[PDB]
Amino acid sequence: AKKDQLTLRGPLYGNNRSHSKTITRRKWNVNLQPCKVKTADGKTTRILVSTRTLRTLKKHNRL
Amino acid sequence: TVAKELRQKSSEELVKLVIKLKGELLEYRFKLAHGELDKPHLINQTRRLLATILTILTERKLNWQEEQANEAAVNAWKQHLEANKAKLLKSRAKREDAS
Amino acid sequence: MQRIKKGDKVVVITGKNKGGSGIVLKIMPARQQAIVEGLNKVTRHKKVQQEAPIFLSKLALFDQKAKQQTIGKIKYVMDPKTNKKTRVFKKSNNTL
Amino acid sequence: DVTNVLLKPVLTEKVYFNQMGETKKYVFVVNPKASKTRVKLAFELVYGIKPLKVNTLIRKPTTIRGGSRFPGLSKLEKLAVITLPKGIAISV
RNA sequence: GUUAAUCUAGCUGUAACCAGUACCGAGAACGAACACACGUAGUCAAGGAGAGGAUCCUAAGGUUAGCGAGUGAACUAUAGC
RNA sequence: UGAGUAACGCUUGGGAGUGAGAAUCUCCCAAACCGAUUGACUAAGGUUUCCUGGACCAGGGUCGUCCUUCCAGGGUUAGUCUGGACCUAAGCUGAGGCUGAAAAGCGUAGGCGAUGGACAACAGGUUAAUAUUCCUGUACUUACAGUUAGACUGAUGGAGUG
RNA sequence: GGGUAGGUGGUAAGAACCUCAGAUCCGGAGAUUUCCGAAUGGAGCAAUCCGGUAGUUGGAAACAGCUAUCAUUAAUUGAUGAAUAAAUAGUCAAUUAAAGCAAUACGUGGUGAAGUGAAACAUCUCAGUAGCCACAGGAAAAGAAAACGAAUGUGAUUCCGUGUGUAGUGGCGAGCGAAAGCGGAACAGGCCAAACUUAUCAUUAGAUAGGGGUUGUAGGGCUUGCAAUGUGGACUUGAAAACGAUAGAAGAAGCUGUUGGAAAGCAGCGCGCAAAAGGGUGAUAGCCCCGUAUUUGAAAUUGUUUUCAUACCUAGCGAGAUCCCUGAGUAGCUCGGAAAACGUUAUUUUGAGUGAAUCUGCCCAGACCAUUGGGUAAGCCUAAAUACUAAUUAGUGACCGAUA
Ligand SMILES: [Mg+2]
Ligand SMILES: [Mg+2]
Ligand SMILES: [Mg+2]
Ligand SMILES: [Mg+2]
Ligand SMILES: [Mg+2]
Ligand SMILES: [Mg+2]
Ligand SMILES: [Mg+2]
Ligand SMILES: [Mg+2]
Repeated sequence: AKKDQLTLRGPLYGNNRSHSKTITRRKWNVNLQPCKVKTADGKTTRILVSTRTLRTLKKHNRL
Repeated sequence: TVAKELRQKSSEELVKLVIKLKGELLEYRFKLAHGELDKPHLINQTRRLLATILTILTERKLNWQEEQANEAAVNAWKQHLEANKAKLLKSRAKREDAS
Repeated sequence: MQRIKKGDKVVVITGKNKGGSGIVLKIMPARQQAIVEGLNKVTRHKKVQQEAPIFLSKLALFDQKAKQQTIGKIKYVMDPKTNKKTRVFKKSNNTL
Repeated sequence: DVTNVLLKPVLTEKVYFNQMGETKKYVFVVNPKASKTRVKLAFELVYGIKPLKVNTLIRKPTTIRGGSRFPGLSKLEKLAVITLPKGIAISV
């Protein structure tokens, strides 16, 4: 799927309200990045992680 | 008619009883294939007796199996064997005689 | 328990037959019949004078130890101090 | 060895016509789930004679009682002929 | 492997399992609602004249096309002129 | 009602017999068509429709003693035939995995999948029904054990052939 | 265990048997329970085919009988282990768990139209409906105020009636429709993080396991005291009691005559009733029979409540003092959407970005600011009122009576 695997924050569904307010379904996909991370046993791993969660990890010094 | 075999030696001899009952059960059905089975009622009673004895065995940690621990037929098989011997001898003799 | 038991004397209350004392032979309790010997002979014309069942409601017990051999009802209550359930007449005291 | 693989012998005019030969090809109907080796082993255990050859066939179920407002199906059974040495015979 | 296996060859002996095996296979048993002129892979494929499996009559073999009998008008179809 | 009207959807004659009933059943003699086929062996397909005995309500575009209809009994026999226990093609399925709101989709190792490859049995006889299966005659193949003689054997991999 | 004298399931006779040493039958407990099937040793075209391993019996051996076992995934533990030294991935082994079905009924969540109306139609509507999917539960969901709101006010959630077709929302068209307040059903609120402290970790703990604390008339921690040994549980074990549920037993009372094939009809004379519900009995029976009211009945399994002891949890009130703690990619803010009656608006929610404060705090009282007042988010759980009836038992019907 297109959801990160630190949390389970997946896509979101809404409406594409163009001018004159017509309705069309459209998908908001979270911004996923493959930035690596090191677990506290070694085992540095590459995983697909959302940029917001990347900021969370960065400010907590989990790299 | 059930407690009367709880008292009996419910560990070893019952398998002999079961194999016997199987013997006359098979004989009864084989006679039923032909005529001359004038007491068909025996089959249901003997099957019911097998059921009772198997119940008495299965209440215990046992199984009716694995507890076990021709006059002229051999002559006919013999004659067949030397008949085959003679045929094979003749065949080989002719085959080598051809060469 | 059963009001009528195979082997006892019994008479008919209603029907073309009246006062037909006889011995009962068979009971079909699931369909409430009774085969009384010597009564109700349906003449089968087979390809005989056998009898045919009579309903339990018609039949009624017949006392013999009473001076007046009348017909009365029954009680199952009377239980001997050393025995099991029995039959006893209502307007009398005579077992079975 | 349970001898639950010898259901019944069948006596038909073809069977007799085979009987008045000399091999005395006895026939039986057996448990459909059994095999020829099991059949011959059971025959050895039940009579004491080691057979010469065994042949089997199975009769597929068919429509029975035709059109009778309650038609049924026939029975699936396996027949096992049991040849013997030429000079021997036994009852059944 | 070597204080031997394994293979080849012969001799003696033992064993060889499961499912299909009938019938039709088509102008009456299949696909066409049918005892429907339709369709359905492969194989065998005689004689005479014949290049030939073309054609006609036949051999081996098989069938009596599951409503008939009359008349022989108009008229219809298929032939013949 | 149309109406006892169209239609009855490729062909005969006779003798004898059965039977209550005969053009339609059985036997016999002809006859006419098929005869690169309506002849014989089979694949697939059908699933007892096969054989014997009986019946003629129903079905048979008529009749029926007769039927592929109905009732009763019976009949298919494989170490060598067709397939599996051997092999893979197109393709399918698919541990992990990749991908996708969910269901799921793609795909690796593996595993299946004949319409093909490898693999030992032939002639005759026999019943109403089966026959390279049953029987007679003759053979062949593969395992397994023992024995004898000889020889050092060589794969899950490599190569050739296939 | 009950219950007796007939029974061998229906189309069903017969034959041959069983049965009054207690059958058949009914209730409770059990065992057996082929193959397919989530199917799970491997395949497969479902009910078929082919196996491996470990025992055991026979054989001289393949092999053949008789048993047991062998799917995958996730978690835990152990062993082993490459690119590469270690270490990781991977490999093997042992233990636990679902993995499926249906109650075409309810619940939550994800996704989600059109046909229709607007007398056409795109904004709306139908409708967050139908369908598909995931997750279950006996109900689920929600839930213990950073609340409503205008007050000297109430004080978890849920459901019903009203407020009301109101305020409002709407190509202000079609339409849509509350929240308060009130009257009722029900009623229980507890528990972690955080400081502080004990122990152990190459104690670089930034980690683990204990005690302490769970908040708004702000509370808790820190120092120093006082008073308590209790009431209560959404709570553990047994023992006892009670009422049941799953079979049963007792259980009243009538004759004659006539019509009639048959009386139970009708007539005459009686009787019972805590029993005039029903069904059967040759035509409509309170008294012919089964039952009914009423009284009783449990060896075994099982439900509910009460009592006892019994764990586990639960406990009030003072003085000091600028000491510390009170849930951060969080609240807000920008750009796009949505839920709320609102068609994007205070309130709530989020895809992208941005991003604080710490009791003199922060949020809120339909833009926004000040005053006043209310409440303390960014942690968790919770029975009752509630929705449903495929299933079991009893029963009912101005419900149908064989085109219904
Ligand atoms: Mg044709
Ligand atoms: Mg063809
Ligand atoms: Mg020719
Ligand atoms: Mg031609
Ligand atoms: Mg005519
Ligand atoms: Mg006309
Ligand atoms: Mg005419
Ligand atoms: Mg005509």
